Amino acid sequence: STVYNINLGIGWASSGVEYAQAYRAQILRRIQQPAKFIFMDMILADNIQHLTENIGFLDEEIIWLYNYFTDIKIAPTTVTLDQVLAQVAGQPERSEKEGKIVRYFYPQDDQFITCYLRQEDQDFVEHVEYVSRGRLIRKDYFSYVRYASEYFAPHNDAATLYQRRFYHEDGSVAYDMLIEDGQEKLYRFPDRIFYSKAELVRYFLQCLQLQADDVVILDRETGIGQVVFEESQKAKLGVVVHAEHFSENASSDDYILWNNFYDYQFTNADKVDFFIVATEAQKRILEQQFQHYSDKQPQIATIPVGSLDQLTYPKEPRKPYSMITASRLATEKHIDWLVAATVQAHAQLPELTLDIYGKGSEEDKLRRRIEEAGAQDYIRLKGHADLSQIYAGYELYLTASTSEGFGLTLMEAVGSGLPLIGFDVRYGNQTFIDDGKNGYLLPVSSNHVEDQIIAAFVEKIIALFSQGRQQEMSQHSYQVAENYLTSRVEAAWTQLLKEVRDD
Amino acid sequence: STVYNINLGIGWASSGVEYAQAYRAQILRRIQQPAKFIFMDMILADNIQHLTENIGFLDEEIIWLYNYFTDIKIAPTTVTLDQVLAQVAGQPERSEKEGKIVRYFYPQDDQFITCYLRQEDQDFVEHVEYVSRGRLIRKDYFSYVRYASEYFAPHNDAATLYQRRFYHEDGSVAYDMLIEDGQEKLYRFPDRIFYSKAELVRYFLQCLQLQADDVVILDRETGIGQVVFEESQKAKLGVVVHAEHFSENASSDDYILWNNFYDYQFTNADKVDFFIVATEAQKRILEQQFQHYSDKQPQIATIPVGSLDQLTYPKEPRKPYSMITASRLATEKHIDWLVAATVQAHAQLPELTLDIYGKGSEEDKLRRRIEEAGAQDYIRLKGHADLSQIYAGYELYLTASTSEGFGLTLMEAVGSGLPLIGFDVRYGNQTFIDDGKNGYLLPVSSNHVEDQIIAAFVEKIIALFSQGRQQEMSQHSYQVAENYLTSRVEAAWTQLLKEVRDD
Amino acid sequence: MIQLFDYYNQETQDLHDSLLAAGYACPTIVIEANGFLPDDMISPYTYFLGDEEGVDHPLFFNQVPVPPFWEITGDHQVARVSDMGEERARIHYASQARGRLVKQVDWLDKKGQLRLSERYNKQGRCFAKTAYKSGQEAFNTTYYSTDGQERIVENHVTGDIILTLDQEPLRIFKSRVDFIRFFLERLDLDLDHILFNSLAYSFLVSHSLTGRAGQDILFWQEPLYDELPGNMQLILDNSQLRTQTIVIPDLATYEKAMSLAAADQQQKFLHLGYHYDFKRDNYLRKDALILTHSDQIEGLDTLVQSLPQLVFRIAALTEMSPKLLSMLSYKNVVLYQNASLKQIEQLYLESDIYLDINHGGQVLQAVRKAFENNLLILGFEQTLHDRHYIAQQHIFDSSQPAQLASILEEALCGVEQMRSALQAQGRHANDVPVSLYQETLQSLL
Amino acid sequence: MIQLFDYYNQETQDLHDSLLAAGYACPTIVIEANGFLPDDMISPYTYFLGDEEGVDHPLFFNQVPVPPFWEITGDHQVARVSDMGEERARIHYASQARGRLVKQVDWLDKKGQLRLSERYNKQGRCFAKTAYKSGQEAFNTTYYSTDGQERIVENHVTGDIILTLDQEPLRIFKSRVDFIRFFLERLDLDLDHILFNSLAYSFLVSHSLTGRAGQDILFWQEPLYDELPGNMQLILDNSQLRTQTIVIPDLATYEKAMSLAAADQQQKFLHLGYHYDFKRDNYLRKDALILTHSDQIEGLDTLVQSLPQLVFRIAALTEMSPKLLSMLSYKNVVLYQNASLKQIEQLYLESDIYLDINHGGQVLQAVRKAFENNLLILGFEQTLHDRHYIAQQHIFDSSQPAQLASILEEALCGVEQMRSALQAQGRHANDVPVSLYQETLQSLLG
Ligand SMILES: O=c1ccn([C@@H]2O[C@H](COP(=O)(O)OP(=O)(O)O)[C@@H](O)[C@H]2O)c(=O)[nH]1
Ligand SMILES: CC(=O)N[C@@H]1[C@@H](O)[C@H](O)[C@@H](CO)O[C@H]1O
Ligand SMILES: [Mg+2]
Ligand SMILES: [Mg+2]
Repeated sequence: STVYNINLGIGWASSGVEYAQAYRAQILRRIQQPAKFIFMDMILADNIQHLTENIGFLDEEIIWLYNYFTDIKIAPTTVTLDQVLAQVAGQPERSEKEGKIVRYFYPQDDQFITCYLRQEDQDFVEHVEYVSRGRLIRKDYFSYVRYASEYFAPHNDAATLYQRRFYHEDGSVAYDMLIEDGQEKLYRFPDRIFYSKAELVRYFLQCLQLQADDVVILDRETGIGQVVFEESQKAKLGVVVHAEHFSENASSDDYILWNNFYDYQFTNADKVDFFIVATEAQKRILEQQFQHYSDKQPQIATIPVGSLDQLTYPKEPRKPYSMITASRLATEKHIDWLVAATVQAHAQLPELTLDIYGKGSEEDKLRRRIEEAGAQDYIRLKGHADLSQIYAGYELYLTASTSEGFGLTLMEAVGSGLPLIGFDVRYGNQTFIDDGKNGYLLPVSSNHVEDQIIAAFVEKIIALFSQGRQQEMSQHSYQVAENYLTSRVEAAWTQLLKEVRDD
Repeated sequence: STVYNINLGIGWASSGVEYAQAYRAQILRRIQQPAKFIFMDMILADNIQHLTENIGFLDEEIIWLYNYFTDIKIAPTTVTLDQVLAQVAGQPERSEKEGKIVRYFYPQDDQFITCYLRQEDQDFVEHVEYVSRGRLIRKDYFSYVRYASEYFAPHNDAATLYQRRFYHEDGSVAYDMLIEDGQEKLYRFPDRIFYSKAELVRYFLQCLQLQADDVVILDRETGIGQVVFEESQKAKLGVVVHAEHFSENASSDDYILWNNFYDYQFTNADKVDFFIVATEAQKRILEQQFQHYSDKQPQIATIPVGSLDQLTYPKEPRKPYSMITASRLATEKHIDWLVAATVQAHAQLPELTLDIYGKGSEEDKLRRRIEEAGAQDYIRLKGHADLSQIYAGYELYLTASTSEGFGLTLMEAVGSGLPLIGFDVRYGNQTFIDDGKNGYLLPVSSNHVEDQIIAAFVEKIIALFSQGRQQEMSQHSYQVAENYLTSRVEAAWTQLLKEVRDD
Repeated sequence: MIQLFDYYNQETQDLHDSLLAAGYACPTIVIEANGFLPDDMISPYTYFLGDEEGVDHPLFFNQVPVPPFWEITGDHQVARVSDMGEERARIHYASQARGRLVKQVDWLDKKGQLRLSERYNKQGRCFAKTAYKSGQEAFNTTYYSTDGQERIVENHVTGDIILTLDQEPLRIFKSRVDFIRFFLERLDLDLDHILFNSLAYSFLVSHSLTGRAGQDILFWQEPLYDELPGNMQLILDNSQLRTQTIVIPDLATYEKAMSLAAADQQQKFLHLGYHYDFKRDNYLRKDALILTHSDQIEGLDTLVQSLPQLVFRIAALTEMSPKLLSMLSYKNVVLYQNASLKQIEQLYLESDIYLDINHGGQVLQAVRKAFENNLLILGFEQTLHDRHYIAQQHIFDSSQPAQLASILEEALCGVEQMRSALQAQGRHANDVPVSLYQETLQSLL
Repeated sequence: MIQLFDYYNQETQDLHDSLLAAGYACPTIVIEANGFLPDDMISPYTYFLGDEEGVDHPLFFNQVPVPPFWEITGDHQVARVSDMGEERARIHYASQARGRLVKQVDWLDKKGQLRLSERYNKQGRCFAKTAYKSGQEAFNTTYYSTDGQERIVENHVTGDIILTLDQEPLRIFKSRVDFIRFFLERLDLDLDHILFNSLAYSFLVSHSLTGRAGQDILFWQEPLYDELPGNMQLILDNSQLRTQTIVIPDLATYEKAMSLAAADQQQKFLHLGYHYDFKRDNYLRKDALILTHSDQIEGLDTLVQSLPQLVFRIAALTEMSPKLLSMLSYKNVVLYQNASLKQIEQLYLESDIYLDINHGGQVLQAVRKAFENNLLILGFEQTLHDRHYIAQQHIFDSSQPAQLASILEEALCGVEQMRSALQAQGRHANDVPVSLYQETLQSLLG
């Protein structure tokens, strides 16, 4: 019995789906629950391993689709340039280094090797480009043995990729594929032939030999979800949902629109055993919506994205009259409005310094406006640091969130006990704050009405600072953070494991 | 459980493959084991049912592929002439008839009906066609109600079938199929759609919901062979080889050229749980050919494909010097040479009869033969009729067929005790004749040159009529008929069934 | 008196709209097969089926019956169905306020060829399947029950319409026309004067019935060019025909049509417009509104700089593209992301000006509601149909007179200066008071 | 001291044999990718794969590996595989006389267009995959080890080659010819003299070797029309080149050859023939044969009544048409049907006479198997291919008078008659004694 996890792709710069899924592994490790995480998209430019390592994945929880047929095991790059030159015939003259780009020359004949380094200092080579007469011909990828290759050919004097071949530990061919118009049109095993990459996944799922004792979890429906459902009804199937599942401004009491990433699963939900949402408010609002529009009643369980080992308790100076927040300074964050929350409040509230911890673009819209406004030195501006500690050395966390289906910025913000302020919006901003205890909520007109809340933000802040609830509700912030400790998440994740396998 | 039997199609005159099922049916009716006989072919020219009952089947034993989907279940045509003309607006005055055809006329708007009667003297209507202005726009088929309809249209001044349809008892649409040039293409069910008749049978078998000990029996591979195998491995599968199973001519010791009818099964035999033939002579040849060539050892039984309820004695006077023949009446049977042996036997022994019972290829160039040749009324080409006691009333039997796997027409002859004259070849000929008693076998040069074979035919004909052997080798034919009898035929079956259900 | 229109149109709907205002209440039949007809009307194809009259619950895009697991895809202007992503079926949408309602649902084969079409009504019965032959031509049409039975089969080659009703004998019609003539007699409908919008089948019903008493009227919403349709010449000379008189609305289309006719010919026509009732007057706001699907608008910026004074309201039901977000730097640019039908009729009320410069195509007939609320409907060339409501005085090309586009509106300051530009468009759509319909047809009762 | 043959066809093998009887056994190289090679000869592609030598066991059409339950079909002309009855794989039978032996298996896409091609050897497993791009254009061909470790990868577009041998450094060639030279340096063959039948790459390796010690000979076969190829007159206006002499076995070409370019070239045009191996003598029986893939055979209805003395054996293992069975009522004629691949030669054993009046394709290379067995060949303008081995005197009119062919054939009732009549047909194809090869080829190293 096992638990399989499915997603499209991964890279250095990743999104909230993977790290939520990455964390999901660590929990399932302490469950004694064997877990495999299946990745689909074609991953070449860097090795598949190096991106599993840096998101934290264990190499033996990693089943790569296009690796599964090769008896090679998922591996980091051990291959040098000296190991490469041993497989090549002749001796090089010129050796250029432009970077990770290392180009050996054999002008004796017309052949030369451009070589690609993992890191410019290291001896480590990921892929090789062999070239004859300036025309690229073969390309080769390495983990601990050449596990893949590509074969090119000029088209309009432009090197164009055609077929790609995956090898075994002994160098023999596992299978090959044909690429027309950047698309994968045919796969050939010794025993099989495949015309649809869609139908290729079906082969993967019948090779894994899923018993009923197993469990399947789907993250992105894109590219898979049809065949996944069809091959998954032997075992137990479930679909996780991150961010928002619908658009309310497009939906009336008569009809309901789901998100394009969630529309298939929800419509066919009766085949899926269970659904997973970020918050409880999402579990309820969705559950409310389901039984109305179409009468079908799947079961829904609540699980968080991240968690907390320990409630973070200060003995540091608890600096009264201060603010703090963490985001990337993105136009969605609508933090250009949070600037007047500081500059209009300062006249009533003395000596309050908010702290900026984030990095994105259109950021110089934020550094340009702070100075021309009356108070330019009131608030620091800083890109990033290690956040998990500092929180307790400030007072209230401020959130301009339009909507966030969950966040761990606030999950770790109740770790150090800070009181929070956010709009009443789905979901996380709505599930960590009850307007009576630990913070204030700001229902928004359906509009962006700038000056409407420009003071209404300033309004609620002075209620914390003047006075008496300043720490009273902040101690209540540990009572709400209590329920989300990494101990109780491990409880719901195993209890859910029997909330499926039992019947 | 149940025993499902897969056969493509049927006529009135249908082959001995089709008769085997009919005999096989009454066998299972007395073993307390239910069964079903599936028919895939398009059956329109007459009603499916009159063909079923004709050969001995019971209506509730037949599953017609294009039927079972609906609620209307197989039955004779109960619809009167008056019932249809009541369904039309206005009334006729002028009415034609010829053959099985009736044509009513309502030519105020130019429209009329071509009706098709099951048989002449009766008023029951199989087909009903509608023609307005001179083009055929609809055609309705009947049993006790309207069980399907065809629609048409002109193309190049020709009647052209584009779409068909099937109906329920309430006159509700089950499915309609589209026709592009004599080949079905698409099927519109409310819940499904299909582009190939192969993948329609896949749906038929799928909905049959076969259990562990169910049995699927293949007679004819053609066009459905693949779809039979994939969807039957849930249950136990078997294939019965009716004709000769290879070509000894183009076969070396290295290579065996099989028979196209059975090839897909032999190559893939492993998937099939058992095989069936009739003469154990055929078994040991094939099963030995089987392992020496492809080295596969499937379980192969021996069962006769038609039996004797009891061996028949013709009470009424034994008709003198009579001959009789029956078969598909085709090129293979070599009926030509029998006509050549008699007119010269008409010489030394006049008056001696011969009867030809069958419907098929080149019946005409036989009837073109006797008119000019020396038999005026000396031979009877009577078509295909019920021979139940008819063999018994004739003195001797003749088969010029070159090869027969069983050759039931003489199996029913040895139940009349009749002597036999034919070639010495596998299988049914080297089973049902031991030259010492009963009939005579002829070795044959591998060639067809007229003078050689026909003259040697009557060589042993006249040693019988004159005289002394026609009395007591009629009893030895009886004493070898004792070998294959229902008591034994029923015997081999019942055990073989659970012999497979053992596992 | 009955109304017989071949096809339901924004043409026809405002035509049957205006007739009620003159007190002429006649019943309405449509020769077209549509199922979204508002509650006033019926069609010979839709009447006998038994679809419950008055109900509205059209099928949502993701409810179309599909095989197991077969995936239904997303919605902007179209929906699609696939088996393993291989394209199988297209869901063509309806035309209505809420989007993503089923009008047509088509299937295919593995080759992408056309084959079946199953139409839906505003209820959503699978009430008509439709079959197509080799060349992707037509074949026939089965109009179904709500129980699944047969009613009508129109064989599109010969035209022969097979009508098998409940409990009744089977009839066969030589063409679509006799079907119409049949359907009328059973409903017992008074024919003394008759109105129809199409030279097509709507017209042939008269030439059959020329003997029955009374006189008939033909209406022309379709444009002409050079010569008349051959059937129009027949209306001129023949008299005993039930139809003695033709009608054209458009101030342009009327005289260019009568240009081709002799002195004898002209006296058989009458010219007159329609009556649009507007939910409110003008009130000369300075505000403007634009509705797109994606980016972007030609000369959108060059206009923003050519006017400071009033707001530019641009909106979308799709999460907007950054090109549109960049324009928000300026105070007169206001966007609406993923906007709501609630937010919609607010923006129509807050603005007096509509601008059709948006690339792509129309938004739920935004142009029509721009004319209904008496805004100033205008734009360049490369616009969004319908051009039905805009004049030449108010139109331009390729953002070239984008400066005098401004001055044209700036020329409206005087309370009644706008009204001089208004009722220039007000006569281009041929808006005329019902006092006019009454004076013309009081002779024609 | 090498035989370098560009392509394999029966028109080659006749050179291998004539030199064999003339006593030239030297190493033999074949450029082509063939897997059925008679083991006397090797090819640069097949050498390094690692299958065995002396094993002839092809695959039967039904054996070719296929996905689960997928249905195989073959008709004895071709074979096909169908998932749900829909065409997926084409299977082409070997050049071999034996039916239903697998040479190449082509797979088609969901739309029916060609994509992959998996070639088969004479040893019975797939040794190469070929890939195609778009419009059924040739892309590459991968060659496999026995285990399937990549060995040869050729890119048909540029011409480059990849050689990864077993536990061996990777060399990358540039042209097909550069690879050939690498294969003569890997075996260390005697390159003293080289023999080649074409102006293709085989000829080009002679042009690449121009400096090397030796002299080379071209045996030119393929037929010529109105001008000598530019790569041919290249040896005629140049001297240095390894190839100094052109040998033409067919005289019809050798006569036209000296008939174009004037002056000296007639020195390096020599003339030879092919000393065959005849499989048996004639024996002058009254029994004859015609092989027919297509009913009917013109002029036939005449000749049966013309010489009742004799017997016509005509057959197809195909089903016989009913129009030709009407002729059976003339009882001098027996018809054979559905013949064993050893029972076709039953007629070639008991027939001394073959007549090409057939209207359709030559089956099984019918004219040639008669020549090797000395069956006297007689026919019309409607004869078949190959018309190489038939003397003009025995060729006659198309449906036009057919009994000149009779009383002239009838003229062979004596032993001296047939012997003299055969030699005309014998030297049509330029059969020569092994003596003439010794003389003409003694001039080079022996
Ligand atoms: O006049 C006839 C001739 C045929 N048969 C039946 O058709 C079968 C013919 O089978 P046979 O094996 O002799 O012919 P084949 O199977 O080769 O078509 C026999 O069993 C008969 O029962 C019959 O009932 N009446
Ligand atoms: C010519 C021939 O082989 N005919 C056989 C027949 O002998 C046998 O009785 C029947 C049932 O198995 O199957 C037929 O194919
Ligand atoms: Mg499917
Ligand atoms: Mg399959």
